[PDB]
Amino acid sequence: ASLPHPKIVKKHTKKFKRHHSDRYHRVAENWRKQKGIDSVVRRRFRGNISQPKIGYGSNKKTKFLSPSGHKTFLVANVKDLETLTMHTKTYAAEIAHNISAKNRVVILARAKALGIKVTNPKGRLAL
Amino acid sequence: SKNSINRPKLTSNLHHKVHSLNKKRAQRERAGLLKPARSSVNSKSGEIKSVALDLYFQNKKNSITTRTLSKKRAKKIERNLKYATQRKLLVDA
Amino acid sequence: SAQKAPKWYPSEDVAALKKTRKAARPQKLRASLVPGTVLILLAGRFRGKRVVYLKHLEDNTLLISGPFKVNGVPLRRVNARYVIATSTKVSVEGVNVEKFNVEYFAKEEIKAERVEDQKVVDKALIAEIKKTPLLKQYLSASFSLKNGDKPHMLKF
Amino acid sequence: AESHRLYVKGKHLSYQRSKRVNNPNVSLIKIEGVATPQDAQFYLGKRIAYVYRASKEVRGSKIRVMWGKVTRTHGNSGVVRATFRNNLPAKTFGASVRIFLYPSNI
Amino acid sequence: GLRSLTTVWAEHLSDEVKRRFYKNWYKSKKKAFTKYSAKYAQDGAGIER
Amino acid sequence: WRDGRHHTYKKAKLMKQSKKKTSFTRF
Amino acid sequence: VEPVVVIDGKGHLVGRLASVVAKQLLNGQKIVVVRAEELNISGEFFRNKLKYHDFLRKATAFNKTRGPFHFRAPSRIFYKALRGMVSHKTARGKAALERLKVFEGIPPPYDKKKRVVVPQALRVLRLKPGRKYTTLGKLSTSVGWKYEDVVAKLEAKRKVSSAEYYAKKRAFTKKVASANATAAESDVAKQLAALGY
RNA sequence: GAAAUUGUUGAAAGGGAAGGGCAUUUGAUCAGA
RNA sequence: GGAAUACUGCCAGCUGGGACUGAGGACUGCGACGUAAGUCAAGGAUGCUGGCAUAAUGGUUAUAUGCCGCCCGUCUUGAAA
RNA sequence: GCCCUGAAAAUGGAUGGCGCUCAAGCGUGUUACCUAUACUCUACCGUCAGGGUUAUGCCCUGACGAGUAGGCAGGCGUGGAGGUCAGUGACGAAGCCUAGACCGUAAGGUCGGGUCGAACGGCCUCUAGUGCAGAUCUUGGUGGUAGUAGCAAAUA
RNA sequence: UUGGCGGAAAGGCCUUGGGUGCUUGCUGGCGAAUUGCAAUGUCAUUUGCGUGGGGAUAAAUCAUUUGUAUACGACUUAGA
Repeated sequence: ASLPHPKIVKKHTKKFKRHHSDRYHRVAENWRKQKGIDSVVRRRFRGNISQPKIGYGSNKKTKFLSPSGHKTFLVANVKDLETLTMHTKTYAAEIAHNISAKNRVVILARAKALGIKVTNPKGRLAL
Repeated sequence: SKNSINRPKLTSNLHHKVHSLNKKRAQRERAGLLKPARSSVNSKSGEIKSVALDLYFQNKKNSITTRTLSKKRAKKIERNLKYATQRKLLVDA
Repeated sequence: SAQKAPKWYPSEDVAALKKTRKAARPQKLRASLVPGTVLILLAGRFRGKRVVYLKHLEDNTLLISGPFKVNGVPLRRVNARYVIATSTKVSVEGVNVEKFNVEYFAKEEIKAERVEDQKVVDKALIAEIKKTPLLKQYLSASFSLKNGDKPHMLKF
Repeated sequence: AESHRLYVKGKHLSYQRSKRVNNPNVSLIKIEGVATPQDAQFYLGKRIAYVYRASKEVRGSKIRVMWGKVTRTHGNSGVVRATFRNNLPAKTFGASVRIFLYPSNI
Repeated sequence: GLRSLTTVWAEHLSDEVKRRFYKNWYKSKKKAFTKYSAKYAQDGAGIER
Repeated sequence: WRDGRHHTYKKAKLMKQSKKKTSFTRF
Repeated sequence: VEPVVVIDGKGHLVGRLASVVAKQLLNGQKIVVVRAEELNISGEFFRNKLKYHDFLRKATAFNKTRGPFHFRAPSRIFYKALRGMVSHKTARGKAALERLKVFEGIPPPYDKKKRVVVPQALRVLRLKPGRKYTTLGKLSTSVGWKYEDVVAKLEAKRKVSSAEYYAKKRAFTKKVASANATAAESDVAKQLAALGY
């Protein structure tokens, strides 16, 4: 279906959580750097959470690729779909959340006609 | 374990717990409360999961739950299903 | 528009592979493996059963017969790295292993060709097995590790 | 007849570890009757299986398996290092393990 | 320490000791030592053993 | 044995002990 | 190389036996120690009694009921020496110690079974002669163990029964060896001799 | 019609804290092809 | 008087087992073996085969187990205090 | 040279603990072995430099990566404004819940399901009352303490 | 099935007889196959419901009472 690509490896599947986001409800899981000078997490003591850094970066050849081997492209209409007439083995359509079911069937039909992969079918279409 | 050093304590407790849990799992399986395999005909893998539509089709096929349907949503489902079958008939013809 | 567009697009032309310098070269089997050698199987349906060695095949495998008559093992393909080679040996003279190749075993009940070939080879095999005392019973028996057996010390 | 054993019995002792640190990716195995690295050099490369029982039956068996390989020796007393496809759970320190005779070089 | 390995009782006993064994005497059927008295049969093999 | 009920009661106690592994002398 | 190993504590040294046993339990071997009353320690009686008194004066002050519990029996002394080696505050150490059983004397079912020793823990092999040693029954009776007179009375019976057993087994063995010697010189035996049996 | 907080139901853990990091077992649940 | 062996060092000597990795993606270059033809272990792995095709691998989640892990911020030479 | 003494108090106590006596102690020598974010090899991320090429891009090669005060650069996000997508939308806008999925080192973004019932987004730019865990912070709300303290002066 | 021993946590040990099978101590005759070149390749109590074995018929607690007891629980007694 998609193009052959190198085998995808991520170097960090686990999420980067903020310190004490488990301890307090007011502290959310969104990452925030600890600026404290007395901070063991900033000082990188043994037995502490990992911090994000560029060493964890993904390979450029496999970046922005889902396991199918496609880069996701958001679509709201058949005109945005027909942008990917050529690029069927590299890109995959994802219908936007705000779209309705009477237009989703149109988009899916045109995607079938053009030979495009749609990432989120069966959306508002169980009937 | 000091008053009885030649008697196992923790190994017995863990034997008890594993048998405990195995029986409960087997009974939760017999009662059909756990979901079936991926390839079984009654399975829902890849489809959308919504208790509202599940209840709708169950009450169309027509002991205590938190699952209701919101008659609002029931009317909406009937509306959208009329639209769906209209489109299917237009394919019909 | 929800997602505008990329100005760059990778070409979908998938490029051929470079000329790989990795040629197939024939296998070099260990010294212990020589036809007519008694073998011990370590896996499969017939794990622990003693058989004989007949031929080396094009796909790196070995052809073996039990004989079927004594231990119930048919003509079979076996990997050489799942096998122990005993110092015991039989003289192979007259058995027609020339027929058997890799295409003989392609599968796509039992075939009359198979039972025919098996009988006509294991008559000639039993004829030479009868010379040594107890080898029929040895091949009929199975192999097992007892308490106090250490394979690094055991001569096979 | 009475015995159908085509493996050697061993014990899962520990992970590769320092004083206060452990590497779960590598395990240490003690083989029965093996006292030296000169003897463990035989068992290097061999296949390893930890066999356990579950209550569930998944593919026609309540018996589940963890496969691995022997990689190298460890010390002077005949203990070996081993690597598995999936690391062992550390509830198995002091559990029996099967070391098969294949892949054989004999 | 010291362990008791057997206790032997008599053939007939009084309502007093039966009351001691009981905790609601006025409702019970008072079935305390019936089978032991039966074990006191012809030769008392168990008693003598 | 004492032959009346001690036999059954003691074998049942020992087997409960050996299944729960709660025995002082036996493992 | 066995499911369970019975060890006669007679003639052994407490700490070395504790070390080997602990490292065996943590490897998963089930072990049962007997005759702890005949166990030995290096050094004269006086020294080790002084040491046990040093241990015995230690106790939580505001409540003695929650302090170090000073067990007097040889089995418990050995258990202490062993538990101090094992990380008994972990589930692993608990499971290890639950593979062990320590007994004063040889009670059933282990009286009808084989016992072994540990040569890298024996007094006669590890110690140099001309060196005072201490025995654990004497020490425990000094520090308040009130059962050494029953264990001797029972071992004196066990030994008699075992002597009867041995006297029977030894005549049976004589019969067997004589029959084997008569069977010898046969060609089957010559072949077996050639092949090493 | 959010959170703190609370109740019922269901699953799990619990020998003087809990939570966290690495690694896997066990149970439940899940997507892709 | 005649040798051998130990020790040290060398071989662009021979041979075997085990572990991790397989980057790159038409050709081009140094080379080697070959009468040529061409072949090759020479500017990054190819070939043969089986099983499954699904919750099996894998992820997420509640736990357990081995090891580790002191509550954050500010202030100050420096504190868990 | 080793050993004993060669003074030191008062909760029970520490060669780290167990314990060790031709040692598991002292001195010395010979080997083997364990083991770090250190050294070597490989891959990947980023920066820097050097080259090549009709494109603040593409390709080749190599060396490097600690960090407080602090400095520089590239980016994510919020309210409103100009343009554009002849954008999205009552076959359901925004918002909220979500053991479900995905993409980024991350900031964050996207999808599915449920609830809801009317407006809201991507991109090129502009602008600012623009991003919180703290401040014995402000306002509002809620808990454990807790069915607890207690509801005992003035005769009934 | 006979008889004896064994109380440390005996719970096991030995023995008599007759049945019942097997015996690789020795020599023969048939079958194995396709689990496809390996996949641990699974082999060692009953509670629960068919089973019909299928008959026998105890206590404690609350309430009440006592006071040798007692903050309340508890304890101690009595009551067909």
